[PDB]
Amino acid sequence: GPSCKHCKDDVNRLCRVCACHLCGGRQDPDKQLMCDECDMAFHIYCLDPPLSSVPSEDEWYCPECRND
Amino acid sequence: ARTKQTARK
Ligand SMILES: [Zn+2]
Ligand SMILES: [Zn+2]
Ligand SMILES: [Zn+2]
Ligand SMILES: [Zn+2]
Repeated sequence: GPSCKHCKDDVNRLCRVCACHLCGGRQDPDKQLMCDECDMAFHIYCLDPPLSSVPSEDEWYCPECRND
Repeated sequence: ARTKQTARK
């Protein structure tokens, strides 16, 4: 009864739904930011520009959801 | 901001 029906929780598979939305990679979930609009996950280092730390502010919006 | 998970220091 997998948590993610898309990848079936298969650690061998990339998944842009339950892992990094940009690269699909599963590593470093402690460095994957959650977007406060779409609730997808983004490695800090997959962003443009890449970030070296988790932002301090409570609310963060991914490139797909943020104001331009 | 929120992260997907946390990790031990
Ligand atoms: Zn998945
Ligand atoms: Zn998308
Ligand atoms: Zn990534
Ligand atoms: Zn978003």
